[PDB]
Parts: sequence; C-alpha cells; structure tokens
Amino acid sequence: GMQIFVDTVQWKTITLEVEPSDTIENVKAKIQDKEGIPPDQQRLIFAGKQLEDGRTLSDYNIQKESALILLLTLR
Amino acid sequence: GMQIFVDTVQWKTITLEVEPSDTIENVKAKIQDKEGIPPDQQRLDFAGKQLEDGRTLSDYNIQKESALILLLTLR
Amino acid sequence: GSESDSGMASQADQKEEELLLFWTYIQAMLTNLESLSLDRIYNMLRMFVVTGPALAEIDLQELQGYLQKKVRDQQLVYSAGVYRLPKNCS
Repeated sequence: GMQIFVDTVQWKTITLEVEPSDTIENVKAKIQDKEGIPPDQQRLIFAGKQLEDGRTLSDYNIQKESALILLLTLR
Repeated sequence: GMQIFVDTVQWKTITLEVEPSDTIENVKAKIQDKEGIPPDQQRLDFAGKQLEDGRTLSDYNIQKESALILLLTLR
Repeated sequence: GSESDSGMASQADQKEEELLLFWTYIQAMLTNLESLSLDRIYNMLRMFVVTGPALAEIDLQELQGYLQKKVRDQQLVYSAGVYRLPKNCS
C-alpha cells in the first residue's frame, strides 16, 4: 500500500567507570569497545572542554558522577 | 575509580511498507522483528501523537513515505 | 590541529568562545538529533555554563535570546514549540 519512515532516535545516558591515571584515549576506546561509540565520528565534550587523547582523566579532574556529552559528526 | 555518565545520540531512519487496512501492532511487530525495537521500551510518535497499537493505519490517514519518530519509554 | 583561532580582544575572546562552545553543542546536536524542546538544550547549556566560569552562569533572556537570534538568522527552525536545525535551506 504505502510506505513509512520510522526514525529511531537514541538520546540516552550510559554509565561506565574509569581511573585518574588512565588517558582519555582509553575512555573513547572503551566506549568504542563496549557500546560501539566511534570516537572521532562522535566528538566528546566533558564538563565544557574538548578532550585531547594524550591527556589523563586527572588532567581535566574527572570527579565521580561527572557528565560527558557525545556529539555526532558535525564538521 | 570514579564512575561517569556518557550522553549518547544515535539517530537512524528506517523504511518499511504497510497497508491502510493493517493495525499499528503490525508496524510494532515489524520494527520489533527487524531491530528488536521494543514498543513498551520505545513508543512511536507521529506529528506529536502516539500510535496506539490497537488502531489502524487508515485510522491515522497514513501517507506513503510518512515520517514517525520513535521516542524512549514515555507513555 | 587548531590553536590560533581565538583572536585578540583581551575580554570578548572567552565570551565568543563560550557561546561558540554552546553552539558546538546545539549545532552538532541538531545535525542528527533534529527535534528537541528549548528546555533540553537550555538544561545542557546551563550544565556546561555552571560546571565552569562560563559567563558566571547565563540567564533565560540570554539563552532564549540565543535561540531567538538563530531563528531570526534562519540558522534555527522553530517547529510546533520545539527546535530543530534547517538541515534544508528551502
């Protein structure tokens, strides 16, 4: 008869653990590993700062219950 | 260590065909078969109105290539 | 590999870059998540405004006025009381 486009949106928060002495590359790698979140395709901003791979969690002072935003491919 | 929250966006548009004479529970079973999209966990929205599974496609006057956004479990 | 793209104003630098960061959220957000209430992106901007010294926290008129500007610039589409980016020009 007639077709439909069903737009499945997943706007949702996930929870993981991490250590202060780990690098950021590990965080983006472990969310890639577990959830299938592509790090460079889905650009991360933590507490209002963009994450450099070479830095540690403690470098930005990742405290507990902290929130990271995942933005998909913009530009 | 400390446990953090990563707020994920993943949007995808699916395409199926349906009949005017069919029920909405048909479309439900289709998305639920294809990607395991659970109606109870993720309810469908159409121009700001929820598709009740007991209703018919023609009951909503569904057009070909009509776009409907599946929102997370919210009545 | 970008560093020198900030300018020199000795004041307005931080402000522009804070608002541009807020726009880095809402732009990339609506690029895929093309359907959300003002209250959603309000809650997000306010999260990332309070976590840092960003404008010493914004206000309604600032954030609402930010959306208002975008709509009046045609860089935002206002649907039925809900915001989304003009992913089409016409």
